This record gives sequence, C-alpha cells and structure tokens, in this order.
Amino acid sequence: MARGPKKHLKRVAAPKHWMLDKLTSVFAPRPSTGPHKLRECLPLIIFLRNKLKYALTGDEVKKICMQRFIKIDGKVRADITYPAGFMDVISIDKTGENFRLIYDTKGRFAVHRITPEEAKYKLCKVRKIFVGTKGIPHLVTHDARTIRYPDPLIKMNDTIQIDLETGKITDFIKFDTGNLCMVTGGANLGRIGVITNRERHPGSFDVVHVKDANGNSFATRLSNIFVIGKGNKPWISLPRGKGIRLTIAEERDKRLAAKQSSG
Amino acid sequence: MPVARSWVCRKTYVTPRRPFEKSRLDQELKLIGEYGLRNKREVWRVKFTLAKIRKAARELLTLDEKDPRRLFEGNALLRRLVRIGVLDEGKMKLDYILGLKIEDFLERRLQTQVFKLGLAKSIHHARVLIRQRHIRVRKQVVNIPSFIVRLDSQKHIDFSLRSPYGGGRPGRVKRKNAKKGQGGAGAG
Amino acid sequence: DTVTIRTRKFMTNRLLQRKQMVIDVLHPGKATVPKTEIQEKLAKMYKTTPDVIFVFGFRTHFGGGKTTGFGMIYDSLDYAKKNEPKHRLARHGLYEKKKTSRKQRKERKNRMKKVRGTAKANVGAG
RNA sequence: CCCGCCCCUUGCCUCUCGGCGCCGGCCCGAAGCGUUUACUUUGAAAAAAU
RNA sequence: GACGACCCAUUCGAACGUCUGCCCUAUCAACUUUCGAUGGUAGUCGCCGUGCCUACCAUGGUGACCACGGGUGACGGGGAAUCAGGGUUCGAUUCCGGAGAGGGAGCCUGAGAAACGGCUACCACAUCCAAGGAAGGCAGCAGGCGCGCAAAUUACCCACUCCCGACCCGGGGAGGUAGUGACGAAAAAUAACAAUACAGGACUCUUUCGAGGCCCUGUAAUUGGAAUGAGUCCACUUUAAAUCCUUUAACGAGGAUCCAUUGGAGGGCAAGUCUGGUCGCAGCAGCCGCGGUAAUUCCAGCUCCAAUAGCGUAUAUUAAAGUU
RNA sequence: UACCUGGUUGAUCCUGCCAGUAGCAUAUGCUUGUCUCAAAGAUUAAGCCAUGCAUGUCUAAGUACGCACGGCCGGUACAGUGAAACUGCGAAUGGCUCAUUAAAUCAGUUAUGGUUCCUUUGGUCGCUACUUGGAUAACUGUGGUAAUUC
Ligand SMILES: [Mg+2]
Ligand SMILES: [Mg+2]
Ligand SMILES: [Mg+2]
Ligand SMILES: [Mg+2]
Ligand SMILES: [Mg+2]
Ligand SMILES: [Mg+2]
Ligand SMILES: [Mg+2]
Ligand SMILES: [Mg+2]
Ligand SMILES: [Mg+2]
Ligand SMILES: [Mg+2]
Ligand SMILES: [Mg+2]
Ligand SMILES: [Mg+2]
Ligand SMILES: [Mg+2]
Ligand SMILES: [Mg+2]
Ligand SMILES: [Mg+2]
Ligand SMILES: [Mg+2]
Ligand SMILES: [Mg+2]
Ligand SMILES: [Mg+2]
Ligand SMILES: [Mg+2]
Ligand SMILES: [Mg+2]
Ligand SMILES: [Mg+2]
Ligand SMILES: [Mg+2]
Ligand SMILES: [Mg+2]
Ligand SMILES: [Mg+2]
Ligand SMILES: [Mg+2]
Ligand SMILES: [Mg+2]
Ligand SMILES: [Mg+2]
Ligand SMILES: [Mg+2]
Ligand SMILES: [Mg+2]
Ligand SMILES: [Mg+2]
Ligand SMILES: [Mg+2]
Ligand SMILES: [Mg+2]
Ligand SMILES: [Mg+2]
Ligand SMILES: [Mg+2]
Ligand SMILES: [Mg+2]
Ligand SMILES: [Mg+2]
Ligand SMILES: [Mg+2]
Ligand SMILES: [Mg+2]
Ligand SMILES: [Mg+2]
Ligand SMILES: [Mg+2]
Ligand SMILES: [Mg+2]
Ligand SMILES: [Mg+2]
Ligand SMILES: [Mg+2]
Ligand SMILES: [Mg+2]
Ligand SMILES: [Mg+2]
Ligand SMILES: [Mg+2]
Ligand SMILES: [Mg+2]
Ligand SMILES: [Mg+2]
Ligand SMILES: [Mg+2]
Ligand SMILES: [Mg+2]
Ligand SMILES: [Mg+2]
Ligand SMILES: [Mg+2]
Ligand SMILES: [Mg+2]
Ligand SMILES: [Mg+2]
Ligand SMILES: [Mg+2]
Ligand SMILES: [Mg+2]
Ligand SMILES: [Mg+2]
Ligand SMILES: [Mg+2]
Ligand SMILES: [Mg+2]
Ligand SMILES: [Mg+2]
Ligand SMILES: [Mg+2]
Ligand SMILES: [Mg+2]
Ligand SMILES: [Mg+2]
Ligand SMILES: [Mg+2]
Repeated sequence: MARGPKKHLKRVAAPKHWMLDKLTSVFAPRPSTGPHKLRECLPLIIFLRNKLKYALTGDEVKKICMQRFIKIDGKVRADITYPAGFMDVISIDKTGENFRLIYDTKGRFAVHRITPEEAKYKLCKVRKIFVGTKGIPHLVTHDARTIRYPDPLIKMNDTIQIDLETGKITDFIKFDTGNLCMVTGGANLGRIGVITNRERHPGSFDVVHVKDANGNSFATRLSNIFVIGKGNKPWISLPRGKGIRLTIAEERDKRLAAKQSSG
Repeated sequence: MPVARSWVCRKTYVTPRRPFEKSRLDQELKLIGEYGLRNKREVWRVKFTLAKIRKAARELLTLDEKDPRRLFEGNALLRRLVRIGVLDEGKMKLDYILGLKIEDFLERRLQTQVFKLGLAKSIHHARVLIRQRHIRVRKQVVNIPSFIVRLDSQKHIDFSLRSPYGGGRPGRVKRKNAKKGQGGAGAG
Repeated sequence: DTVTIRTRKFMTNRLLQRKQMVIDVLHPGKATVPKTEIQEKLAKMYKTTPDVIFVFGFRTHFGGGKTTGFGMIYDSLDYAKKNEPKHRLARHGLYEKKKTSRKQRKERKNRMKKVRGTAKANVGAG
C-alpha cells in the first residue's frame, strides 16, 4: 500500500549528484521537507561526512549538529537532513570557515570556501509577483522567502541580493540580453555565459540561449536560467574553472600534463 | 527482502562449438605444453580477452576518422595495450591491433616472465615457485601464476625477502634434518 | 626494532574535540601488533598520554608487512567519554553492559502490556 | 560546390513604439509570416541500478 | 527560547484529465439504450471538472484501420538469455507504478484509510466452556502440516544505513551478523628438481662398423636432498560479541598415501579389427544399427580417449532454421 | 568464428524432415581439497496454521501530594530522581505476495485558469484580567463471572 506520504528513500533511487556508494546499506537520508526541492537539495548529513569528512557515522553528525555549531543562512539548524541548496551559505563558527553551495561544472555541488566578508548576502531568483490585501505588493523567491514591499521594477526571472539578518533586498539584476547567467537544470548544469537570446513560444517552455567565454553556445529552458551578474562580472565568487565545461579530450590532456597523481 | 549487495558478475570464457575436432585439440594441447597451464579453460580465457579486444578495434575501425568517440577510445585502447607489452609504440594505430595473436597475452604472464627472466629451471618449476610464495613484484609478495606483468613492472620480479632462496630461515625440511644431527645423530 | 608508525591524512577536528588520522605499521617478520602496543607509541609521537587515544580497523595486507587502521586522539578524557561510541569505551574498560538477551527484554514488555496502573510483579518479582 | 547580379534571391509590406548612423532630412535590424504535411539534420527535455 | 493558531505562499505529495503505444482468437460480425447507452438545459452530490446521479428533451455513439464477446500457466515497465545484419523467447523475483490481506460488504478516527498487527455483519473454516458465553485471521520474521519433480535456523544484535517519537538518551525480525547452500560466478592444489641406467636427435671423429658427444624425452631403481600447504594449533587482528579471510610461533609428505571423478572407445565424434564370458537370450542403441557358438557395439579385466573439482540424464527455450 | 555432419537408393541427383551439435534455467544422479562472492516455498494449494517475536514514544520547556527513593528544613508557585496515569504524536511509512486486471494497470508527454495538502521554510498576528467553571484517571477501599489487554 500507499495511502499516505512516504518517508523512506532507497539508496539506488536517491539522486545521482549526491555521489553515494552502493554497498553501505539499502537506504539514503531522505531530505526532510523544506524550501528546496527533493532532487535539488543536499541534506546537511551528506555535507559533513561524505564531503568534509568531519564526522564518520550518522550519530557523529547528530552530535555535531546538536551542539549548535552549524548555521544555514545565519539561523542555527539542528535537523541533520535539512535540505540545503543552491545559494545557501553554511557557516561553522567553531572553526571560522564558510561555504557557498554552487554547482561544479560536471553538474554537482562541491565545497567552495568564501571570505567571511562575503557570507553576509545571498542571491535569490524571483518566482512570483502579487498584490496582497490592502494593495501591498509581495515577492516569492526560489527558496520560498516572501518579501513585502519590493521596488516596483523587480519582475519575474530577475535576481535580487538580500541580507541574511534582515531580508530586505539590496540590489537586483534584471533578466535581459547581455547579462551573465548560470544554468541550473538538465544537460547544461553549472555552465556560465551571457544570455544573448530568448525565444518565446506562447504557452510552452520558452527557450533561452547562452554563450561561454570560448564561443561555445548552448540553449536551455528559461525556467533553468539563473542570472548571477550584471554583465561579464559575476557578483558572487566562482569555483575553479568557472563553468567552462571542457570536453574529455581536454580533460585527459590536463590530467596528463599536470600529472596529478600525488601531492 | 531489499539487501545491501552486488549481484553483478560475469563469465570469462566460451567453450568451442565443435567439441571433438583434431585441428583444435592438437593446437590447444601444444599451447598447454609450451606454457604449462592447467586446463583448456586457461586457454579459452586468453582467447576471450583477445576476441573481445578485436570487437572494439573493429567497431572503431568502422567509424569515420576524426570522430570524437573513435579518437578518444582508440587512443585509450592502444595505450592500454602498449602498457602491458602486447603492442609496439612504433605501431600505435588501430589497423595493427587486428594483427595480434593469442601467444602475446600468454607471453606476459608472471609464470612466463619468471622462467624467461631466469629465476627458475623450467616453465613448470616457475609455476610451482610462484604458488609457493617465493617471488615478489615491487615490495609485494604475489601468489597468482596468471598475473599479467605491466611493461615497467618488468624488472622488479625477484625472490621474496622472507624465503629460503635469498635471505631467509631454512624451511621445515632443511631444519628437521639439521636437527637430526643434534637430536638424531648426537643423542638419538 | 622493526615496528614503526607512520600517519596519513591527518585532520584536527575541533567540532568534536579530537584529531584523527590513518595509521601505517611496518612490522615485517612478526604477527600483527597488539592495539595497546600501538597506542603508547602514538602517545610518544604526540606527547599526550596512552589514555586519550583510540584505534580501530587494522587490516593486514597479503604477504605480511604493513597494516593500516584508523586512530583518534582526544583532548580531555571526558570529551572521549562523551563523543565515543559505547562499545569502544568498553574495549579498554571505561563502560559496562547489562541485560542478558533481546528475548528477555522483548517478552517482559509483552507481559507488561496486559496490566494497568502498576506493572508491579512483572519487573519487581520478575 | 557564405553574398549579390540577366526577371528573382531569406519574399515583402508599413508602419509604430521604443536603440543603432550622418550632417531635422534620409538610410537598416525587429512585428506579420511565407499554401500545408511526410522525410532529413540540429537543439531542448528526458530516474538510478543493468 | 518551547508550544499553539487564522489565512497566504513553499515543500512532500495526492487526485482527475490530454496525445501515442498490447499477447492469441471470426468454430466471436454487428454492439450499445430508462435496468445511462452518446448529447443539451437546470439542479443533487463531491475536494474540484464530469450522466457522477435525478427531472424534462433530442436519437444518438462504436465497427473490416477488427467494434463487441471469448482465452491468457497475463500484474506493467527499468531489464534477462541467445544473437553476422534482421530477429525469437523470457520479465512471480531486491528499483519504480498497481492491487490484496480467507471471500464479498459497511464504517469509526484522522491531514491522510474504504486501514484488516482497526471495528461491525453475512459466507467458509477453527479454538476455549462450568453449555450461560468468549475469542480468531503468518500472501511480516522463524517454525509445522499439506501439496508436489521442486525451495534454509522456532540463532545473534541495534554497532553500520535509515525511519518513528515529547526526543543528543528510547524503539525497530526494517536492516545488519552468523548457520544451512555443487542455483550460479571469479581465482586455484593433488609434484618440483638432480644423479645413475636404458631411449632418441642435431654435432665430432673413424671408408664404415664403432666411439666421443651436447640437446630432450620418457622409463627403472633407488635414492638424493630441498620446497610448501591441507591439516592440528598459542597469540594478535577482526566484530556489538564472536566466526571466516589475512599476519605469526610449534608440530605436519616419499607416493602401497595427505590416494580425482564422471561418461565413452563401429559411424556422426577424440579413442582398441586385445583377452575372458553370453549365443537373436540377457542387453545396448538420441539416429543408422549391434547379439542366431569366431560380438571392434552386450557383461568384465587390461589399455586408450574428452572435460576436469566437476561430469551425465529428464524437461522449457534460443542459434543451427534461407525449415515462418 | 556470417560453419554444419548421420539417415529413404543396387548406386546418383533433389525435396524433406528425424538425429547429432553449442548456450541457457529448473529438477535429479555420481563425486568433492582450498579461497572470494551469493540465489534460495515463485511454479502445485491467494491452501491451512501450534509457540515466540515483528510499534512505540520525555525534554531546561503540558499535568507529580506514589514514602518508591530522597537533603540539612523549609515547599512559604515548588527541589531533586521518578513508577503509574491523563494529554500530545506515530501507528496510512516499512515488509510480503502476484489472485484480480487487455486502452485497464503501465511508459514517455503534457494540464489543473477544474481541486486538497499533517509537517518543514518565509510571510501575516491592535475591532475576575495581578487570571473564571465543574469533573475525571493513577491512588484508597468493596466487588462479579469458569473464562478475556472484561
Ligand atoms: Mg507500502
Ligand atoms: Mg489495502
Ligand atoms: Mg528525514
Ligand atoms: Mg447536462
Ligand atoms: Mg452540471
Ligand atoms: Mg442505433
Ligand atoms: Mg451508426
Ligand atoms: Mg474485448
Ligand atoms: Mg508478462
Ligand atoms: Mg494471473
Ligand atoms: Mg543483437
Ligand atoms: Mg516484474
Ligand atoms: Mg503465478
Ligand atoms: Mg519471493
Ligand atoms: Mg513493489
Ligand atoms: Mg505516477
Ligand atoms: Mg492463506
Ligand atoms: Mg492525526
Ligand atoms: Mg478491509
Ligand atoms: Mg499492515
Ligand atoms: Mg482486532
Ligand atoms: Mg471478530
Ligand atoms: Mg498478520
Ligand atoms: Mg512465514
Ligand atoms: Mg514429500
Ligand atoms: Mg532447488
Ligand atoms: Mg518439501
Ligand atoms: Mg540504528
Ligand atoms: Mg538508541
Ligand atoms: Mg531480515
Ligand atoms: Mg560453481
Ligand atoms: Mg587427494
Ligand atoms: Mg590456509
Ligand atoms: Mg573482544
Ligand atoms: Mg572408466
Ligand atoms: Mg557403453
Ligand atoms: Mg569393452
Ligand atoms: Mg561413436
Ligand atoms: Mg576417430
Ligand atoms: Mg561357446
Ligand atoms: Mg566369443
Ligand atoms: Mg570376444
Ligand atoms: Mg530456433
Ligand atoms: Mg523412397
Ligand atoms: Mg541400402
Ligand atoms: Mg534436434
Ligand atoms: Mg556440455
Ligand atoms: Mg559472506
Ligand atoms: Mg537466479
Ligand atoms: Mg504459494
Ligand atoms: Mg499466534
Ligand atoms: Mg523530568
Ligand atoms: Mg519537576
Ligand atoms: Mg497514550
Ligand atoms: Mg496521527
Ligand atoms: Mg519469503
Ligand atoms: Mg482487483
Ligand atoms: Mg478482453
Ligand atoms: Mg477478459
Ligand atoms: Mg489511454
Ligand atoms: Mg508518469
Ligand atoms: Mg498517463
Ligand atoms: Mg509531527
Ligand atoms: Mg509558520
């Protein structure tokens, strides 16, 4: 039977970009309900023992999190399967280090340490616009936040830079032809380039083009574009190799020349 | 029940279709004698690992040149072959792979190198020594006669550092008899 | 002597008040080293004590010689008493184990599920 | 075998609102789509394990 | 700070709906309808769209491009076996979707159930009794009967992966561990090496004979000494606690055991026109065929063949089959 | 590895099939030293089931007069550990099997502008009062039936 919501998640059926093994055991953490979709999230448990190696078994994650050390967007989260996701800024005070969840160019999250004078603001993508009771205009971002009284020029698909202690958006980039963008869905995942186009098929999945810093172009769907810069100048810091998605015939050459077989 | 296991496994040989055919039985018996193997199956393994290389080679050679896939996988297959001493870097192209014979994979076996590099009296003596843990590759004992020696591992094969044949306590026979001089020939 | 320790991929974990690393033991000719005999040499290596040190794993290769295992070194003793799994504190006695089977616990619970107000004799008289 | 020339060459139109030029006046990109399909080629989008 | 709470969004879903996609059957050719069948108008009901259901009205909808009826040892798919190229057959079975807890039916509580480790009633079974009454659902894990050609222990533990809870602490036959296991897959032992004696060849010498001889094979008698695990077994290691494997001290090989088997020997098809026995009997033989007193085919000894820690037989299926 | 071989005739050439041949998966026979993996009451009967077990849960933070244990003597909101019991939550996930079921289920594709949503995350929280009412469980005590988580 299914008569209600499920609550376990099998290890094989889990998302691929979690990069889980196969022979530990039958289950996977099953992210809890949150602001980020179940396939797009990264639970806090998978970030501390599969990536940062800080813990070793699930109980060590539970007793790291209980001591109130970890902060997800300023607030102090105690749930180990909390669904962190794209544009969230984990902070570990007791160590003095910070991170930004951004897709690496193979289409998966990777650790990306940032300077503590940067981990005070995060970007959000506008999803909806509506006028509440008494005539107040609202906003909905990709991570479920609701901003009341936003500027009357910010529209859908735009990006806004908020603060983590107030909300209260500060800057906003407008979606049009010429601005930077990072792609967050499908085949082209974690690539960067100027938008350069947008076609519009009314009633079905408008399509968007892009263009890398090496001529490479790659279409996508508009609901997968995420503007991160005014133009050619990304606001937030970037991972190494900057979304350039080199082919395997190049990846082999760099592996051979660097001879990165040790340290 | 769901369970935390790999069921993935596979076969590594194929029997021949004509079961009693003289041209076959005499050739394989020759190959067993000349390299000191145990069954016919020890030959059908090598036949399989060659006939499977010769399918990738062919399917690449039926792609068009300049292809991404053909280029990448060919440069990867020739590298893998050259790295075990089955191919000559002076060939390094696909239309030569189709010219390889079974007796080049058999030649790179550890049993063969232990004889041909001089450490044993015969191709049969070599198989005994390897199986008795008398030989070492690079700071590592090995015990499998069929181990295939990579090209630059070649000059590392030598007698084990805990073994009678070179720096080691005499075995349980040379010690039982030297004791027969002090326990069987002195007061016994 | 032949025995020797060499550490690997060291990491100082402040989130759990320990430093953890991997241990290599180059011990040719001999049997595997006892865990006690390892942890005192780690002490002399890190200059603390053979009491805030825990080691486990330790599989030996084919052929003899090396073995590799995991090791952790705590700051206080009590942080180890908090942050360790119980059975690893039992190995070198610092904890003890109680009720003698899973069956007895199970069947007591099922007898107690059939009385109200005070479960009484089912525990107090066994 | 990307341009325009024998009559045609993305086939035109006519505009209008907004950027690209020159010294207001005039020049060219976008909006309409070209009678419809099948075919072929390229993109998008498609769970993991096998 | 904990808790609760209206509504909005978000999350995990759920529900209904669009296009295309199915095995065999004509010895199924017309089917559907006031017992709603296709449509319209207004309502009832429901979380919402809707003949979903009621009242009035119209007479429609489907079919040789296979409707409707029947059969399926039919739960669908990701996939599996074989496979030049095309294909054929399988998919109860660990991932995803569906459906069901003896058969049918009705409902409480809840955000969520037409729930059976919940309740009520009928049908079929079955238990206790003081004959008034009460109680039940292993297609969860073990275990037992039955059925059959056909399938393991009434063990251990929450340490690992995760889930539930008021929760850093409790619980989990989910899950892990060990037992039985020739379903099946990978690696791989049961002899290596010298001397001596015979045997044989390239080479040297001798007109040859013959001799010297280096390279190999057997084969004998002994030996000759060396090598090593299968085992017995102290410790460490392993792990929740143990077992196994790996690491190590001590014992442990002369071959008459520390013993390799299963099927064949006319042909197809690798291997005997040996010897003893039986006499168209007993038997063999997938097919052709053997046996009637002189059996290369039966029964046995000897020898030889093929695969080998495996081989034979029955059956379903694929290639051979360009015999769909 | 894109393959054939025996058999109708006195002999020959054909059609044509039966037999051989190789893999696979269920059963069964003979045999068995080592070591790493690991399928296993599906087929018949979705037949029937003795016994045990498989679902419970407390924090600084709902309700503590069990003396049950308890300390420096006091509850003067009242200490502190805390059985039980009311209250809340979960029990609708997980596990097992394949009887039903052929435009059904299911797959890819799309839509809710035609709906509901415990929980999590973010919004929202101003048209006798220094604090109201009666009534239950655990606990004390008396019971009934052969019998039950009465
Ligand atoms: Mg279920
Ligand atoms: Mg049900
Ligand atoms: Mg969770
Ligand atoms: Mg109507
Ligand atoms: Mg209506
Ligand atoms: Mg009609
Ligand atoms: Mg009609
Ligand atoms: Mg029909
Ligand atoms: Mg089927
Ligand atoms: Mg069926
Ligand atoms: Mg194929
Ligand atoms: Mg299936
Ligand atoms: Mg069945
Ligand atoms: Mg089953
Ligand atoms: Mg299922
Ligand atoms: Mg679905
Ligand atoms: Mg039954
Ligand atoms: Mg509820
Ligand atoms: Mg029911
Ligand atoms: Mg149930
Ligand atoms: Mg009941
Ligand atoms: Mg009843
Ligand atoms: Mg049951
Ligand atoms: Mg059972
Ligand atoms: Mg029987
Ligand atoms: Mg069986
Ligand atoms: Mg049986
Ligand atoms: Mg657990
Ligand atoms: Mg616990
Ligand atoms: Mg189990
Ligand atoms: Mg096997
Ligand atoms: Mg033996
Ligand atoms: Mg052993
Ligand atoms: Mg122990
Ligand atoms: Mg025999
Ligand atoms: Mg016979
Ligand atoms: Mg005979
Ligand atoms: Mg024959
Ligand atoms: Mg023959
Ligand atoms: Mg006679
Ligand atoms: Mg005779
Ligand atoms: Mg005779
Ligand atoms: Mg066939
Ligand atoms: Mg005839
Ligand atoms: Mg004839
Ligand atoms: Mg046949
Ligand atoms: Mg066979
Ligand atoms: Mg095992
Ligand atoms: Mg199987
Ligand atoms: Mg059954
Ligand atoms: Mg019972
Ligand atoms: Mg308390
Ligand atoms: Mg209290
Ligand atoms: Mg309760
Ligand atoms: Mg509930
Ligand atoms: Mg079962
Ligand atoms: Mg049904
Ligand atoms: Mg039908
Ligand atoms: Mg039918
Ligand atoms: Mg349909
Ligand atoms: Mg679907
Ligand atoms: Mg559908
Ligand atoms: Mg809850
Ligand atoms: Mg809220």
